[PDB]
Amino acid sequence: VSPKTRTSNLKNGLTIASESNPLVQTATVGVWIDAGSRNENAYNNGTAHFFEHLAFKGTDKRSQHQLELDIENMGGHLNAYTSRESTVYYAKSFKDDVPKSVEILADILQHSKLAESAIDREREVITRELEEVNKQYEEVVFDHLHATAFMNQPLGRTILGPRENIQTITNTELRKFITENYTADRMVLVGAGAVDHDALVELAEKYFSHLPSSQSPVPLGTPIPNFVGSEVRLRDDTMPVAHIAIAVEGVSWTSEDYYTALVAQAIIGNYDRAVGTSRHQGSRLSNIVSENNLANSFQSFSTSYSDTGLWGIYLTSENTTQIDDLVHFTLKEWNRLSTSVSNLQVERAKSQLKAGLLLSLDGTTYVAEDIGRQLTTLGRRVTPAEVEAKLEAVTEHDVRAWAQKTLYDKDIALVGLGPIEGLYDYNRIRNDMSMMRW
Amino acid sequence: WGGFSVGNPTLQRFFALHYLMPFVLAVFALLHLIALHTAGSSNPLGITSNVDKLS
Ligand code: HEM
Repeated sequence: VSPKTRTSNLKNGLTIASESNPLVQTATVGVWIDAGSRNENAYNNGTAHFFEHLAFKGTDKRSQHQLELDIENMGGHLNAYTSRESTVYYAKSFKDDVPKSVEILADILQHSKLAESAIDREREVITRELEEVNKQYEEVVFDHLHATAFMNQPLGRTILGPRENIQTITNTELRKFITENYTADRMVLVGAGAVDHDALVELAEKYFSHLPSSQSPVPLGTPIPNFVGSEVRLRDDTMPVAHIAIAVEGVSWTSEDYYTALVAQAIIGNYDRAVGTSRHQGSRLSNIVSENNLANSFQSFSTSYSDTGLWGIYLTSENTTQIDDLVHFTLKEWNRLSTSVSNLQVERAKSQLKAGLLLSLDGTTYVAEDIGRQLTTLGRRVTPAEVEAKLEAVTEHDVRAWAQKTLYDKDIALVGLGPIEGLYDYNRIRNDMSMMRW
Repeated sequence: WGGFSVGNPTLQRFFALHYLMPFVLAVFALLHLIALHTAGSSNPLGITSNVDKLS
């Protein structure tokens, strides 16, 4: 039984949430923000990512060089990432270096220079990032997947933004973005590891007390997405490996089917030929794929957002004449979530998940990420007892009922990259979303 | 004719051959499709379709 997550508020509405571990000597403190690329419009798309670069480019006090030195002297490191719905800025340090790290984070968030000279310098760095993501095939695939599934909607935009915006982002629009979005009621200060909650609340009162509150404070993790069944083909015959993602509209964080979708995802599961145990996994798809050498890997996913999600699978394969078989067998395993699954598969997946959801949290950064994600999506940290109860409530009837309304005979979004000549057209893929025998 | 003019022998032989010939015709129809399958169908532009195939 893990220690209790303590939670306090300030007057402005900043949440402080902490989970102490007296067995470790490091601590991860940081700020989780319920804001991301989705908060931009089409004209300033890319701003949130642009800001993340400038946050480390110097503040009103410390210059770029002083900032570097201050963190070097702390001994740990700082890290940040911007997603579609969430921004994180954290600092991993030693136990007694926590007041330094909180102070630096408070500085870079509230008091950043955003000097025209630095805007102009990063404008090239970010322009170069546009031509080098091209190599990270999984990210290429998932960014096209969002672009097509949520065609012309805010979730469909990339985080980097178009080349055109990168050239026209001003310090004005950067400042406007962080003034509108980085408000106290949307922020959580999180500490995990060797942190005292009461110490962290004092540091919050010292550094984050003059944060703006929004005019209309909605609860944390408050949002209409209209999924488009569609496909993007990025054929490249010179690549040896095909990367394919197939997804349907999935579930939001607060859906009543959130756990049912996780159990269904666990019934299909993951596979990787390079891992020794993967040839012996219980999943039917795993057995088909491994016995027939259909793929190097596959990974089931169930991504959630505040008001929608994508549920599906990501496949990689060198077997370019049997891509059809790989896709066929994958979608026939999905069909069986509607037609055939019983207590046998459901209870096995629940067993595997009850541990999996706890196992994931194995370091201070993972714990901090879990507290931060849960607080900014659900408004609370859900105790393992509650999670165990929600998983236990999933029956085989729930899985079949969910699959029949979410997967069965539904439109898919499909992205293929690489040697995908063998991937059939949209209709033949989408026809595998049902079984004529049922 | 099987005789000196068109008559009964000719009619009976035309019946047997008229029954047979459609089966021969079906075999040749199949042969020309098997022969075609090496190049595939041509298309109205006259160019290769190897770049863009549909089931
Ligand atoms: C019983 C008579 C026949 C049947 C059932 C038949 C059936 C077919 C079929 C199904 C195809 C492929 C689809 C199409 O292109 O329409 C085809 C292609 C072709 N047939 Fe026929 N056919 C017959 C007679 C003929 C005759 C009399 C010729 C030539 C004098 C011919 C020459 C061809 C050729 C050259 C093609 C390839 C055309 C292409 O796709 O570019 N067929 N036939």
